[PDB]
Amino acid sequence: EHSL
Amino acid sequence: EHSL
Amino acid sequence: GAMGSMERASLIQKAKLAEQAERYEDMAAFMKGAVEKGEELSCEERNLLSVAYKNVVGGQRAAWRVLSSIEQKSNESEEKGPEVREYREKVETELQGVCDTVLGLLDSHLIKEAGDAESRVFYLKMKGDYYRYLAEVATGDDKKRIIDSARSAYQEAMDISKKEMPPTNPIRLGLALNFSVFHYEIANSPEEAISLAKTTFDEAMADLHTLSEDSYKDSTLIMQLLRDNLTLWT
Amino acid sequence: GAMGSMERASLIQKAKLAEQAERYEDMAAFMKGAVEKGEELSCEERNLLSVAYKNVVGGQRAAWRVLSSIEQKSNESEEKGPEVREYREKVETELQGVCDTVLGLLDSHLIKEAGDAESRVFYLKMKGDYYRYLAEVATGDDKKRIIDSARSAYQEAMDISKKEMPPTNPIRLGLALNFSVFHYEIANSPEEAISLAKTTFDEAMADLHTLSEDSYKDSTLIMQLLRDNLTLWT
Ligand SMILES: [Cl-]
Ligand SMILES: [Cl-]
Ligand SMILES: [Mg+2]
Ligand SMILES: [Mg+2]
Ligand SMILES: [Mg+2]
Ligand SMILES: [Mg+2]
Ligand SMILES: [Mg+2]
Ligand SMILES: [Mg+2]
Ligand SMILES: [Mg+2]
Ligand SMILES: [Mg+2]
Repeated sequence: EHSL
Repeated sequence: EHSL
Repeated sequence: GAMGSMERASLIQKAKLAEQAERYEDMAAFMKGAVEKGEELSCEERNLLSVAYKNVVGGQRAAWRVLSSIEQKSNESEEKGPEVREYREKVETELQGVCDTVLGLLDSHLIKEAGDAESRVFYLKMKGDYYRYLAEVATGDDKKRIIDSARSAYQEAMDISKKEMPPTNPIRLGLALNFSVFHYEIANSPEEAISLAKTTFDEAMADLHTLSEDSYKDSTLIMQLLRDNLTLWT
Repeated sequence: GAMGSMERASLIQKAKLAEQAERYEDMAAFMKGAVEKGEELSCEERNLLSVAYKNVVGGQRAAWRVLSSIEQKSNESEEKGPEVREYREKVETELQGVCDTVLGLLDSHLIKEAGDAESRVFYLKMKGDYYRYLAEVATGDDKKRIIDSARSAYQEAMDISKKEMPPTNPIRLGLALNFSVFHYEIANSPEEAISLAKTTFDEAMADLHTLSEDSYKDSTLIMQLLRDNLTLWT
């Protein structure tokens, strides 16, 4: 995933 | 640990 | 609540121990107990709440993706019975339960009591994130309303952050990062995702000169995440 | 049991799905349900049972070690209250509960129905392992009896394995590996641990010429573990  |  | 008899300070202490032990379900239960004492959360306590539930839901999301992929392949194939769907549904329901728990804590009553920008933007951002996790597993006619709820929370957080925080503020940067992911992965708006990530990156770059070494490290770490996504998307 | 209404074959299928999803608590619950159907377990099913509970108790053991270390440092120091001890005790009790569950499955009635060497030695060896995990957290006057129970299970498994299996049999090799760890880490008998690991290694080496490529790979993998421990201990 590419979130924080 | 050193077990199986 | 099962934590109702434990001191707030003891719940916070045990959440920190649970983090060290990588016992994130315990950590989340301790932090839920602390929230339910009714007092506002400090900055450190907000981060403990977020770390706990992020790890719990992160494991559920990873498992749901594995099972959804197996289920989709099984519908391309030998009929293996209802078991794949049943078990994917079990994990999905548990995931939805955790998201509902987090959303309930934010609604009772973390957001309403949060008056400072750092707390209000943090909470929402969390509200946007957990509606986004609900959206990942939702299907039509419920998915639309869940998506709008995520969008609304992120938009309110953005509006506050742009008025009240510098463009290098790590909370503001992480909110923009996650709202851009929402646009790309949930809302079918890759151009909005790219525009948001680029404008956020560029405006932070121009403000780095104001920062100490430690703040510079904090901000550039999240800017690198924005850059990483722009590299993947463009 | 909560799995009493699910088909045995469905429980096994879902245990395999849970493994793929890294949902080991689910995997263990599914395999417990399968054991409680009352039928013997196949080789593949025994391995699913072992993988499930090994992962569950392995996480508990890792957490217990983190908390025990923090607790020991806290007694070298500022009084931080009862919380470290309380939480270490909570994890310890949960760990003991999982070990008791596994031991109960072996006693009701996996071992008594296990007549073939491969099944009986497998079960135990498991009985020795889970008494060994109980021993890791036990203190005096209970620790002695738990240690003897582990030793007794391992010794019966050894006696059968030496009579009924070739010295390269992977079950026999893994039993010897773990009994040697028992001697070194639990029973304060490092010389017995080293002797056992060395004799096991050497007798397997002399039997490798009888094996196919695939069996050779299976046996040498465990021999490398014996060698790794001998390197650390000598
Ligand atoms: Cl299920
Ligand atoms: Cl506790
Ligand atoms: Mg109080
Ligand atoms: Mg559903
Ligand atoms: Mg375009
Ligand atoms: Mg723009
Ligand atoms: Mg049946
Ligand atoms: Mg105890
Ligand atoms: Mg000696
Ligand atoms: Mg010897």
